[PDB]
Amino acid sequence: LLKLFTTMELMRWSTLVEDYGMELRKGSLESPATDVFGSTEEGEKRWKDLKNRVVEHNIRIMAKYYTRITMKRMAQLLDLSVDESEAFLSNLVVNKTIFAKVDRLAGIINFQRPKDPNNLLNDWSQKLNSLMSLVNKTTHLIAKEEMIHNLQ
Amino acid sequence: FLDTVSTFTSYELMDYKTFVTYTVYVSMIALERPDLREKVIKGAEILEVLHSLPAVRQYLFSLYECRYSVFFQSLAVVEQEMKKDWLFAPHYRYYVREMRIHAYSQLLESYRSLTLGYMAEAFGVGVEFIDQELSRFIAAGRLHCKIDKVNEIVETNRPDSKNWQYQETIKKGDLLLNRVQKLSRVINM
Amino acid sequence: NLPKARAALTSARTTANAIYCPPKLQATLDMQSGIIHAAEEKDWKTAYSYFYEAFEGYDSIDSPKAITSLKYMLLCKIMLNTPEDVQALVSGKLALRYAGRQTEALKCVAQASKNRSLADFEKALTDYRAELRDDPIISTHLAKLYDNLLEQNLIRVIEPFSRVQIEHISSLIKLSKADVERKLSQMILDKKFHGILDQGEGVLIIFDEPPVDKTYEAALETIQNMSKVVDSLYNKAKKLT
Amino acid sequence: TNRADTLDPALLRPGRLDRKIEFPLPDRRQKRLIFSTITSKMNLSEEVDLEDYV
Repeated sequence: LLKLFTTMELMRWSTLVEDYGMELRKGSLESPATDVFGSTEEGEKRWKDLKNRVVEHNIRIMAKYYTRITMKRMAQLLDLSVDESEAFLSNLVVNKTIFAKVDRLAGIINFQRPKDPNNLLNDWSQKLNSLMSLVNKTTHLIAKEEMIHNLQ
Repeated sequence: FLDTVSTFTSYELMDYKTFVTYTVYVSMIALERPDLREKVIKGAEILEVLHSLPAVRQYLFSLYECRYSVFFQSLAVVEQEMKKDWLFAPHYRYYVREMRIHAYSQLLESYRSLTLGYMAEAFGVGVEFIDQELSRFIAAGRLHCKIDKVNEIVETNRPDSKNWQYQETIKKGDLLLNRVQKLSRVINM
Repeated sequence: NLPKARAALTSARTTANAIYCPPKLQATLDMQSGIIHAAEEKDWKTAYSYFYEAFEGYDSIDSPKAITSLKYMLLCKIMLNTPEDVQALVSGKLALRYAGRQTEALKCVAQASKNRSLADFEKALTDYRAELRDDPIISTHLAKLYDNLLEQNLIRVIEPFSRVQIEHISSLIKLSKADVERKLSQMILDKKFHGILDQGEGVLIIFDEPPVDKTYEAALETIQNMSKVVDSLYNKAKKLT
Repeated sequence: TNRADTLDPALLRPGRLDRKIEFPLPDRRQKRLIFSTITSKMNLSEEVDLEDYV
């Protein structure tokens, strides 16, 4: 659970079947399994809410490497089909949690940010971040210089 | 002709319905589309006396719709009257193609990958009709577009912050520049 | 008959007005200015303020005529679809007062003109065909509801991601090129919808960036500057000659 | 206010009375309206009739 909450570590869902389903193969407490996954029309919805977890939370771990992906690769990474991909694309785009834009002129599309919405921000971010770094540079290069030239 | 409150019929109006024709025959050109709905949708004071004339209302709502074969129909009605109404005979030639391009602008403002088939639904056989029609709309300084034959491209374009609004200043103040410069060169000798 | 009600209008406003104390047919003339002049497409709310005057003059009136004296204005609330006086008309007692069955029809007319779901509308199209019997113009009353419901559907479907294939955004209407292309291009022409459609590859793409005052305000003020310099050209042509 | 013994040598006058309009109070048919509006602020069970006291 908690290792699946931080970056979710794109595991096998049948190893999730192992973990969360051999709890019924417990010669001890099964009242966790009975309360959580012993339910059927709530517990099956929890199984597919955990398929909703793999799509939901793993789109939120894959949201870094986008602005370039096709659709087949997103099927090959979300650990499901392209039809399950499009159904999950539907319910997560009506979620509209992070701004999606999907299109099938050839299929190169993704869940996305607002798609680099600005002009000169690149000059600001790149050149002023890097150059105010380069102006803090000399101010602590004199630091390093004096501290190492005390001795040698 | 905006006002329309004080001109019911004086001794100067042998037909106020000809004033209704005069306001439609220029409102179809000059009036913008929010202005179009603002005049003949938001208000009825001309729309009673032209709801006695439904094809005028029909033509303005089709102008509000973009259906084009009835533009051919009712624009031909207006052009029959444009030959058969005075103060129009030195002037009718601009009208036909001007209303046509007044529809063609929003026609191309629909989208970009357009054809002459989906437009031939609205045009009939507008295939080599639109040859001379749209080509001389291109060569009349009008209708910013690109058009192809067999790849059959259409183009909608011109964002206003591009080059010409940047250009018009020195367009004025080069002839204006050397004008005021020579006006400041009469001063020496 | 609107020209018969027009000759009757031009006879009413001076002949019925030539009969002293008419607070009775003047409200009839209010309904007439709310059906004829809204049939002259004047405004929902001017004609519906005349329906407001009619609605506050429809009391102490007999029951099989006050049972149908609200049909015009409530099937016009079906026309309105920005109903705007639910809280005053149909919460009011004139829609909650009478014994007959037509006010029991106008109750669900009121609640449906409050909610307006397709699951209620296209299903009670057959339940309101006998209530389409009392429709005086068979276009605008339902057409504002469903031709608003067009762009209702569109903002339900086009909104969550901008660029799209035309075919699957048009799968929920099942027509690819008949009228939804005209509707979306019309919302381009009405600036409810900012983007570019397609016919070749069938790819709609929404985007926009109109305002640049760095270009606009500057260059148009330079145009005004050049007009002012042309206005100084006569100080120039006056000092010269 | 309630009492009217304060002016009209100068408020409501020949010439001054261009929109200076005398304002009395409302007739019968108005208590019904107040009963309709202010009791619509409460919840109104579904049937406790209201013209029984006008």
